[PDB]
Amino acid sequence: FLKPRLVDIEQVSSTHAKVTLEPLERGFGHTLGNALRRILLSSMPGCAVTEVEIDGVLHEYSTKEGVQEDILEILLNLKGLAVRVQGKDEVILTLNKSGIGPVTAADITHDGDVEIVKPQHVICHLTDENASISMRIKVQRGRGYVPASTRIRPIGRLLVDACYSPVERIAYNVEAARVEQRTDLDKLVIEMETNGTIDPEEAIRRAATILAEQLEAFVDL
Amino acid sequence: GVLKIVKVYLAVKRRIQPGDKMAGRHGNKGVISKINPIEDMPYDENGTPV
Amino acid sequence: VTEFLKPRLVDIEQVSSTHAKVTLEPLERGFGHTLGNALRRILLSSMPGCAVTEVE
Repeated sequence: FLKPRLVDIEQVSSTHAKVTLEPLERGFGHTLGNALRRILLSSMPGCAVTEVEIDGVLHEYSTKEGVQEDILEILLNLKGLAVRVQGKDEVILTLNKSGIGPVTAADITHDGDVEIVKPQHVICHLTDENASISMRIKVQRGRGYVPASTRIRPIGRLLVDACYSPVERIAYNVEAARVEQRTDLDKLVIEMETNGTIDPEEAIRRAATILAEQLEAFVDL
Repeated sequence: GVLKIVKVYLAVKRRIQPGDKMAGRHGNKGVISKINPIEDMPYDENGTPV
Repeated sequence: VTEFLKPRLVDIEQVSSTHAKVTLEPLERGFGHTLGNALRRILLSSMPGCAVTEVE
């Protein structure tokens, strides 16, 4: 048989890339593409926000003066930001903003390892002159989607539904390769869409390890 | 014949669940049977799952 | 986060040697379909085997 390799990784955009696997024969193309897509969409280790504490907001449904929208919309915008960490499995992000102006993710007082991949992601808009919002964002790694209602303390702590899923749209195409001399060889190109928290190469490589480990039930490594 | 009345307002965030009655504008009504994982969804050539 | 619930064989009903029924209990959500389809295609479309092709 033939062994697929990372022949090319077309980083077409900052968010989504186009990875290419070259050597595959009848069936392998579609089988491996569908398996990789299902593994990626099912369980990819993300680093989505899971817990937010506001300086002076009691609960999820209240509202502090000077903020454009409700605290609930602030939490839902926070869920949308794409953040990746390197060393720590758990990290606390502190956001301190003052004065009129949208509160983008760029002003988050990030640590050495944690970094925001989409600094333009707006969270809330401050409107009053003497309006300041100080939130402690708790971001932790995880796999899959776990809601805040199916997990596991102070009244001032706000729970946001966890969305640990770096990938959002995985599309694969199986087309004939351009090998030096052979037929019945297809190349698998995967148009994976990520929020920016995962490298497509390492994402694909991780998905294969998860499939290989699950396969290890019938195959010795 | 009452001393004082205390009203407590509870905010319930009811997410979509199997069995929740969902219906369009054209009279098509149905209960959500299963919350099928996104990887199991029918996807077009673009990869966007329905 | 990379830890997964690897399946363990629980009971493989051995029908006559021309038939078998292999099952796994733990596994993972959505991984059952992935493994089932992968195995089905991988052994139904490409396997090293010998069969008749031409008779005269």
